[PDB]
Amino acid sequence: GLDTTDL
Amino acid sequence: GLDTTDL
Amino acid sequence: KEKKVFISLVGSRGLGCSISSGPIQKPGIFISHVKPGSLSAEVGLEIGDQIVEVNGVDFSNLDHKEAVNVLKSSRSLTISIVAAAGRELFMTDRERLAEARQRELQRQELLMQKRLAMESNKILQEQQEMERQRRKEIAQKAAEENERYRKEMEQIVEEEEKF
Amino acid sequence: KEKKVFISLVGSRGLGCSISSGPIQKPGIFISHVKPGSLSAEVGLEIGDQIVEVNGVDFSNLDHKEAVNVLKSSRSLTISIVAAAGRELFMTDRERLAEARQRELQRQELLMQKRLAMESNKILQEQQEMERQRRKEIAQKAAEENERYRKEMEQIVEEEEKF
Repeated sequence: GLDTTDL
Repeated sequence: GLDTTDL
Repeated sequence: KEKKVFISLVGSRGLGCSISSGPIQKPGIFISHVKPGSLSAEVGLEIGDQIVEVNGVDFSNLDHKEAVNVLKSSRSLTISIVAAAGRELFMTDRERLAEARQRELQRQELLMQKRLAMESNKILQEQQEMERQRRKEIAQKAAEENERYRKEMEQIVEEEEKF
Repeated sequence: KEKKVFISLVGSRGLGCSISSGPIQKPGIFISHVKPGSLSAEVGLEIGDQIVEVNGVDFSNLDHKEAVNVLKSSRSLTISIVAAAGRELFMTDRERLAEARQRELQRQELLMQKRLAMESNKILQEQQEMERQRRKEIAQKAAEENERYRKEMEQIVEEEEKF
């Protein structure tokens, strides 16, 4: 998995 | 007719 | 072209044939009548035959009465003939015209056969020229399509060879 | 090839999208999620789009946390993207293999179509060569027959011209 942030 | 003789 | 014929034991009834002196256009001694079953018939003499010699006597320029004398001069007659030399002297006008018609018809039958055979072959050659040109055009179209198909496949192969 | 998009009045629920930092083989900031009906969806942002600039901040070599800060720094976001630049990062293995299969199948369909069209044209040309030679032979036969027919008719005409 990739480093992810929900905006 | 031609001159004729029967033989 | 002379034929020599032999009659033996000439009886009282005689040869069973008649001789006629030819006209001015066709001079000579000619057989004008032959009775069936006679001695002359049995030895093959025919109406129209020209007598040229009898028993060594030359029948050229011989007058009628002398030719008769020679032919009555012996019980054995050696008769030299040119067969059918005067046949037309004893033919009816209709028989001669029928013969001329038949000879012309035979030539005309062959001429017509060859004319139509020639015409059919002319048509056949024209048909071959048309069909060979049509099929030449079909072939060249297929050839140039295939040259393009090859280049189109080579272009796809270039895409195929991207890995 | 960059596109510039504008989002205004960012609320508390936010953009309705997610960003992911690309892996070592494909570095950058990429859109990884887009909620249907969100502001990001309404403006046309799509999973796989690469963000290259936001509000004048260059998104190259930018770390993840800083990219998040910029995207949360204003109620008006001007986002520059390269569309679909990282689409393969969010594709399943099966989706990527299905795409590769489809591209190969499209090339192979054309290759087979051209191969068979070429083969049919080869056969067609062979058929034309056979038929044109056969009809050439038919024509030459007819021609030489007619040359003989002419000479045969001329020979009969010679007989015709005897009067």
